[PDB]
Amino acid sequence: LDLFVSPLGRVEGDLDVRVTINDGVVTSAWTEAAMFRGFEIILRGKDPQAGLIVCPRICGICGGSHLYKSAYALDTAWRTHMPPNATLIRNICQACETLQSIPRYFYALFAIDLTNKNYAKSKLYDEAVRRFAPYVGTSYQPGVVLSAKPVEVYAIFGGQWPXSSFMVPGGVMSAPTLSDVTRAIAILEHWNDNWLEKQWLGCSVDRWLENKTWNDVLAWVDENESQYNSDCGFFIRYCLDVGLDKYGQGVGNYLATGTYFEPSLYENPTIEGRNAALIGRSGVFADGRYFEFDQANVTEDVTHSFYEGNRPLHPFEGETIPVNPEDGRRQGKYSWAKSPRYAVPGLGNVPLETGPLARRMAASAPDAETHQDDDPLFADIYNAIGPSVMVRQLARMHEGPKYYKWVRQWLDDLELKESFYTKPVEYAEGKGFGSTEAARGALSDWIVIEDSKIKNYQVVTPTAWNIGPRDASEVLGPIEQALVGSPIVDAEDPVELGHVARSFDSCLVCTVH
Amino acid sequence: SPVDGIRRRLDDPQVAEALNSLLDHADLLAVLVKGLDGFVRRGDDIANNLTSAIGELKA
Amino acid sequence: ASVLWFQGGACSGNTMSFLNADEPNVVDLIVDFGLDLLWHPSLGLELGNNAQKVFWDCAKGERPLDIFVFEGTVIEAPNGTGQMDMFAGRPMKDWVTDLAGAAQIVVAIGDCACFGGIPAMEPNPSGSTGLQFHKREKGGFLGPDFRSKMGLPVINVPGCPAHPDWITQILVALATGRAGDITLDDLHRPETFFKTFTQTGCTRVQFFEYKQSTLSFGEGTRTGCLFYEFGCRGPMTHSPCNRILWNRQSSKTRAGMPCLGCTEPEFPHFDLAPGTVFKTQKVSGMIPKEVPEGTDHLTYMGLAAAARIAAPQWSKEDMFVV
Amino acid sequence: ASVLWFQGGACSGNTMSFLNADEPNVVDLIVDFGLDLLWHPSLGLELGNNAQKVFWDCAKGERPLDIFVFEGTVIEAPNGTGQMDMFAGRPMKDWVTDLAGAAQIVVAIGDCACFGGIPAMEPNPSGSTGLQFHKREKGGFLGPDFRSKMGLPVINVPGCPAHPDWITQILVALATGRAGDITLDDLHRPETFFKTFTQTGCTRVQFFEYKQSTLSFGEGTRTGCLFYEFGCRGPMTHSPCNRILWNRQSSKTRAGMPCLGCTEPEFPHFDLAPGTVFKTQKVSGMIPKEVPEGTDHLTYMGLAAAARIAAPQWSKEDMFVV
Ligand code: FCO
Ligand code: F3S
Ligand code: F3S
Ligand code: F3S
Ligand code: F3S
Ligand code: F3S
Ligand code: F3S
Ligand SMILES: [Mg+2]
Ligand code: 3NI
Repeated sequence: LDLFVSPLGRVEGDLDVRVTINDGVVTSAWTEAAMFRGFEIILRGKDPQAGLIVCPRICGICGGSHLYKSAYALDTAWRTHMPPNATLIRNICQACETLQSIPRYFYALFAIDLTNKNYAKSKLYDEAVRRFAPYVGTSYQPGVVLSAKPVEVYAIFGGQWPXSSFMVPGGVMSAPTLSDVTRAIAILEHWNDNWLEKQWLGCSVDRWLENKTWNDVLAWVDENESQYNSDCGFFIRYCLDVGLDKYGQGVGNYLATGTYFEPSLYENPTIEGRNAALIGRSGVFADGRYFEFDQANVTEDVTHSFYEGNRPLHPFEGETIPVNPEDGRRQGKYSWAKSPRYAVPGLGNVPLETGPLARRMAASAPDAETHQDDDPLFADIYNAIGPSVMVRQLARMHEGPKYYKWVRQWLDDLELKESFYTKPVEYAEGKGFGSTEAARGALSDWIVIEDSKIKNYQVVTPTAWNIGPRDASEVLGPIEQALVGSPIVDAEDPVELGHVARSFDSCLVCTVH
Repeated sequence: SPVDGIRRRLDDPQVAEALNSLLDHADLLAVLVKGLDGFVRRGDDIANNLTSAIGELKA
Repeated sequence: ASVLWFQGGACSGNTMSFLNADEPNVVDLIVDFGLDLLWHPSLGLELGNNAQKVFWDCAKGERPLDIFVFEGTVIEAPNGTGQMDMFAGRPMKDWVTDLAGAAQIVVAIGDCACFGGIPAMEPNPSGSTGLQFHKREKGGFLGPDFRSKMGLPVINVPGCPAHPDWITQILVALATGRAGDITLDDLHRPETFFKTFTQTGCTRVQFFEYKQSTLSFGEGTRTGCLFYEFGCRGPMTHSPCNRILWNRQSSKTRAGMPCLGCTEPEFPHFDLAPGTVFKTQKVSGMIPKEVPEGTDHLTYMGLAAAARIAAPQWSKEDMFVV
Repeated sequence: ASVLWFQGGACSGNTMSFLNADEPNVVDLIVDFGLDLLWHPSLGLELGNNAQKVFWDCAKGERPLDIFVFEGTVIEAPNGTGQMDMFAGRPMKDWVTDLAGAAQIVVAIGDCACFGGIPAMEPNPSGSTGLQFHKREKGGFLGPDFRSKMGLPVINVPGCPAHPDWITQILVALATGRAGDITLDDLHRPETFFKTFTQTGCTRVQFFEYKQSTLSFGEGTRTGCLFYEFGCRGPMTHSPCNRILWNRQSSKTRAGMPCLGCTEPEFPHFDLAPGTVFKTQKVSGMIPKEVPEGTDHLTYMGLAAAARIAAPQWSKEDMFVV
C-alpha cells in the first residue's frame, strides 16, 4: 500500500511522508520537505554579518541555535577573540533555547500523539489522554506554558526570543547586569522546580542524572510513586506498554557536532580547535564505533533533492540552485531537503542521525576531558535496547536535567565585571565554520566571506541530516530508515509515521531554509 | 527629448559662458564643500570644544 | 471563534513567539477565550487526510472560519505556481486564496506574511510576498482591495517575529467583543501597538536625547544609544517593543542590540547589503542618512549639536551597570 | 541565610510589593533560595512569646542573623523613647539597635526605613527616621558609621514601596554567591537598580526630548511627558521603574502618573506642600524650578527651546492610543 501523508504536521514546517506498507509495516519511506525559502541564496552578496539576522529566521524554535553557530562562523572566519563571559552567555542562551524546546516540543508536538486511538486498549491510555491531550492535557498545559521560561532567560541576555541577533563576532551585544543574572537564575530554578523536577521527573535533576544504565532508568521509574507517575516515568511506561520502544530505530549511526564551549578553551575560535573546546562533545557514532567529528567530512547530496547538482559538495563549496519540483520529480527528486552525508572511513558517505540521541552517544565516547560531557547512559541504552522512538525521546528529555545543570553553573560562572565583547576586525576575506547542537542536533554554517561580502553561505541543519532524502547511492536518510519497519495500524491515521518523524523533533523550516 | 533640451541650453552662448565661469571657480566650490565635509567630520570635536568653553563659563 | 493558522514561507518564529504568550498564555487563549484553534501546523493534532478535511471544510465554507492566521510568506515561485510551498496537496498560495476568501478576519502574523519579510529579500528565490503587501507596496498576494468577510483588510501583525501580545491581545479583543476597538494604521497594523516607536520606552532614549552613542557591543552597551553607531532603527520603527517588553523581560535595544526595524515593511532594511548590518549609514561620516521619523536632517542635526553641548555628565557614563 | 524582617513605622507596602515578587516569587525565594525567613510580622507563624523567643535569640546572638530587613521608620517619639512603636515588649527602635548590631547584613526596605519617608514628613509626630539616613542626611537612627557584621552599611532599597525585584534580586545575589557584585551608591542603594533614572525607559522620554507636555490627566496622558505640568521627578530620580516594570506591567510614568521621586531620600519632595502635588513648580511660569539631574537651567532651557522648534509632528499627538 502506497500511503502519502500530507501534511505530517507538528514538525515545524511542511512535511509530506510517502510510505510503502506491506503487511501493516512500512517497507520504504520518502520524506518530502515541501517548502523552500532559499536563505542561502539570499545571503549571497549580503553583509558578512547578515547571517546573524537571516539565519535565526531559518527557524523560530531553534533560531537562537542558528544565531549561535552563525556567530561562531563569523568568529572563526574573522579569527575573533571571545571573552569568557561572551562564551558563557552564548552557551546559556543556546542551552536555554534547547530547554524551551524540550518541553514545548514534547508536549505540543510529540506527546499529543500518545492520545491516539490506536492506544485506546492500553491500560495507561486514559492517563495518557488526561496528561497529553492537546491544549487540555494536565501535563500539556503546564509543560507548554512553562516552556516559555528558559527563553525568558534568553531574552534577558539577548533582548528577546525568538529573533535576537545579539551573538556577534567577538562576543555578545549585551552587557548583563547583576539583576539580569539573578533573574535568569531565578527563572531557571523556577522552571526546573516547576516543570523539570516536579512534572517531568518527579525527582531532582541530580537523581535523574544518577541513571547510568537502562536498568538504572527502569529502577528509577519503579523507585517511588513520584518518579513512577512523573511525565518521564509515565512516558517510559507508556512507551514500553504501547511499543514505542519497538520501532523508529533508524540508522543507528549518529552525528553530533557538539556545542557549549568551555570559555577558556575557545577564546579564539578556530575550526581546528573547536572539538577540544566543546563541553557537549562532538562525535560520530558509526558502525558501533566512535569517530571524531570533522566538518571536512560533511557533504550535501542533491540527487533526490530539488536542487541542481551532480556530486556531493562540501558546504564550503556548497550550492543551492533550486530546480522546479515538477522537473525534479521527473528526475526522481522528491524533497527540498538536501541529503547531508558524512564520510566515515570504511563506510563511505553515510547518513548520520542527528539530535539528542546523537549527542548522548557522543557523550558516551571515551577520553572526555574534564569540561566535557561524559555520560555512559545512552551507550548502555543503545547496547541494551537500541534506538527507537522511545530511546530517541528519552535522549531528548535526558538533556533537560543535564543542560539545566550546565546553565545554572554557567550563570554562576559569569564574571559580571569582565568583558562580554572584543571588537573584532571585520576582515574582507574569511572562511568560517560555526557549529552548535540545536535542540534537534548538529547545526552548522559554512561561510565564505569575500570582498567584505558573503561569497558563500551554506547551512546544514540537524533535520536536514535526519530527514534529508536518499543520496546518490539511494541510501535512505535517518528518518526515512527510521520510518521503515514502523507498524501502521491505521492508514487513515498513520500516527506511527508521526511518532517516528516527531521523535526526531523534525524541523522542516530548518531542514530546507 | 527633454535631455536633448538641456544639451540645447548648454549650447546657449550665455548659459555656456556662466557654466564656464562656474568651472573656472570649481576649485573654490570644491574647497568650500571639502571645508564643509571637514567641519561636519569634526563636528563632534567642535561640539566638545563648545562644551569645554561653556563648562568654563559655568565654573 | 474558529481559528485556522497556516504557515507559508515561515520559520514558525511567530508561532514560537505566540507560544511565549502570557496574559493570556497560549493554552488559556486557545481554551478559555472561546477561540477554537481548528488547526495549526505546529500544534494541530490532525495529519494527512484528516487535516486536509479540516482545511477543505474551511475553504469551501462547510464550516465557519472566523480567523485565518497566516504566518510566513505567500510563496509564488516557481513561475507563479507556488510549488516551492506545497501544503496538503496544493500550493500554499491556493490555500491562502481560498481561506482568506473564507475567513471573517485574516491576520498576517510576522513580516513574512504581512510584507514578504526576509524571504522576499532579493533575489527572492521563493517568489515570496505578503498577504496584502510586498514590502511597503500595498497589494501583496491578495491585492490591495482584498477584504475579509468582516470587511477588514488583512490585519498585519508585523515583527520578525511578532511579539506574542501583538496577536494575543488582538485575539482577546476579538474574543471579548472589542473588535471595534481595534484601529489599523496605513500598514494595517494595530495602532494599539504600532503608534509608538521601538524607541518609545527604550532605556537609551536619554542617551539619544543627548546624542550619546553606544560605541561598542558588550560592556559598551552599558551606556549610550545604538542609533549613531549601530544603525538602531528604533526612532524610525513603529512598535511597542519597549512598551510591552519581549518575553516580559527586555527588548533588543534595552539589551544593546539595535532595533532592525522589523515591524516596518521594508525589513530587512537595505536588504542587509554590505555595510548596513549593525551600522549607521552616515553622510560625511557624521550625519545619519536616516533621521528619526518626522524630523529633517537640518533640525535633527542642529538639535543634536545643541544636545551634545547640553549633555549632562551621567549621559556620558555607564548607566546599565552590574 | 536567616532573614528577620521587622516593621517599624511601616505601612507594610514594601512587604506587599515584595509578595508581588516574580522570578523569583516570594515563596520560591523563601524556600528554594536557602533564605530562612525566621519571622516577618505579616508572614511569620509565631506569635507572642514564641515570636519573642525568635527575636531575642537573634538579638543576643543565640542564633545567627544573616539578613535583618527593616521596613518602616525607626519611631523615636515620644521624647526619644520610641513608645509610639512598641513591638514585642520593647520600643521597636531598641529591637532595631539589637538586631542591626547582630545581623550580617542590614537591609532597609522602603523610604521609611531608608530615609524616614512619609512618616518623617513634618511635623513628624512619630519622631520617625531611617536606619542610616534622615532624608538625604546620612546617619539616621544607627549613625553614619554603622556597619553590619559583613562590613556593609545599611543596604537602602528605597521606594515607597520598593519594587519586589529591588529586594528579591539583592536577596538572590546574596543567596547565589554574588554579594560581591552588589555595589551601593552614596545613598547605599544598589547601583544595579539606582544608576538609571525613573525616566530611563519611560515611554514618554521622546516627548520629554521634544519638550511636549502632557496637558491633562486621563486621555491627556495618551501623549506628552509629565515633567512640565505634573511635576514628574523622573529625570531627577534614580530608579529602574521604567527598566524593571512594576507588577511586570507598567510604571507610574507610563500610566500617566508623575514620578514622585520616591526612591530619592527627600521623598515626599517638598513635603507635599500646597501647590507641589502633581504640579511642576516653575519660575516665571515657564522655567521649571528643578531641571533634570546633571543639567543647568540655561543649557536645559536652551536645548528645550531648540527641541520645541524642531519637534516632529508625532511628538505633538496621541501615541498611547486605544
Ligand atoms: N534544533 C533545531 Fe533547527 C533543526 N533541525 C536547527 O538547527
Ligand atoms: S519570525 Fe519567521 S515566519 Fe517570517 S516574520 Fe520572521 S522569518
Ligand atoms: S533610544 Fe533606543 S530605540 Fe534605538 S535609537 Fe537609541 S537605542
Ligand atoms: S527589530 Fe523588531 S522586535 Fe522590536 S526592537 Fe525593532 S521592532
Ligand atoms: S510603602 Fe509603606 S513602609 Fe514606608 S516606604 Fe512607603 S510608607
Ligand atoms: S519622560 Fe517619563 S519619567 Fe517623567 S519626566 Fe517625562 S514622564
Ligand atoms: S515615585 Fe517611585 S516607584 Fe518609581 S516611578 Fe517614581 S521612583
Ligand atoms: Mg543548507
Ligand atoms: Ni528549527
